[PDB]
Amino acid sequence: GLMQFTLPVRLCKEIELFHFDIGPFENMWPGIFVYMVHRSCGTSCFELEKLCRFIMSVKKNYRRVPYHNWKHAVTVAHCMYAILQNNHTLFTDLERKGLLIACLCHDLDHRGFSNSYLQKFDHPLAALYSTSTMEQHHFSQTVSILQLEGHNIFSTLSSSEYEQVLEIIRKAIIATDLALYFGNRKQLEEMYQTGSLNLNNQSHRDRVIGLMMTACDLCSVTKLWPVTKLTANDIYAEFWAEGDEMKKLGIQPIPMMDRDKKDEVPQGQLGFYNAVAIPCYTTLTQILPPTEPLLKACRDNLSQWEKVIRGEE
Ligand SMILES: Cn1ncc(C(=O)N2CCC2)c1C(=O)Nc1cccc(C(=O)Nc2ccccc2)c1
Ligand SMILES: [Mg+2]
Ligand SMILES: [Zn+2]
Repeated sequence: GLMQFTLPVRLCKEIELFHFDIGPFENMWPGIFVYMVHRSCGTSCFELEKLCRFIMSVKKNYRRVPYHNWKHAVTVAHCMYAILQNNHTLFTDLERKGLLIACLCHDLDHRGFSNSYLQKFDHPLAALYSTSTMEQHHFSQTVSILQLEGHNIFSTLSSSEYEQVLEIIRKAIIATDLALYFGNRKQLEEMYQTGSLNLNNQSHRDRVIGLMMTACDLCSVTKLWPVTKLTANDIYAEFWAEGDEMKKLGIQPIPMMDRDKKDEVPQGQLGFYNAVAIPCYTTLTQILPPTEPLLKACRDNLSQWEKVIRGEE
């Protein structure tokens, strides 16, 4: 009850900023998360013993892949942490409980392959879940872990509050399917320009939570250049692996994924900041003004990639 987690001074201060890196010490990530839930939710919203056991089962069920790993899980939870803390009064008691858990669980049991590779492989998951393949699995693994003995962190909720929070979590994890991002942003753009956005409409909150989930998931592009640059190496390590596996199926992979087309990466990143990242943090800034530092940091990194192309690094 009276047991507050407390971080060293540099982390106590830098954890509140959007551009925070959780660092290379694996064994501090669980305490960082618990720290964030306590300040974001209350010391009271989870039984410590149950929370910890949930966190360590979640960790166990992420794999040793270059990017879609336990560090990605916690990095994405931190970004959500910063959005919630800078937007104190806009979010319900259940959203704050649901959304940090959603971020932690959002890529559970990822094997480092796109939904496309699963479909072309004819993986059993492609048959069970025809759209948003990995995302329906991720949710499936979240519900499995919650139903382990001593892992039910929502035990003090009523039957109907329990169903609301698992519904927040499901929509949140499904929204991390980038295929769904484009249409979701397009519609939020229109709702904001034609003045029809209304956060009391449940279907409007869903869209807005979806965009936060995209923004948190892409947050490697909102870091200082050295974090952005070195994270990109992990991202492309997965992408080239999937490229190799496409080639094993007798399929020339898209250039993004071909390790022979390493030269075209800087141009590929320009496309990605222009087509996806900048549009994403722009619209998010319009809906939630205090998330502007994500847009700013994203723009800075676009300009670092333009400098890569101009041979200036
Ligand atoms: C940096 N970062 N962080 C996350 C991801 C990411 O996609 N994922 C993490 C699992 C999926 C990336 C990332 O570099 N992607 C990337 C790289 C190269 C090209 C494109 C692209 O699609 N361009 C493009 C799209 C539409 C139209 C025109 C051009 C995208
Ligand atoms: Mg994912
Ligand atoms: Zn992710």
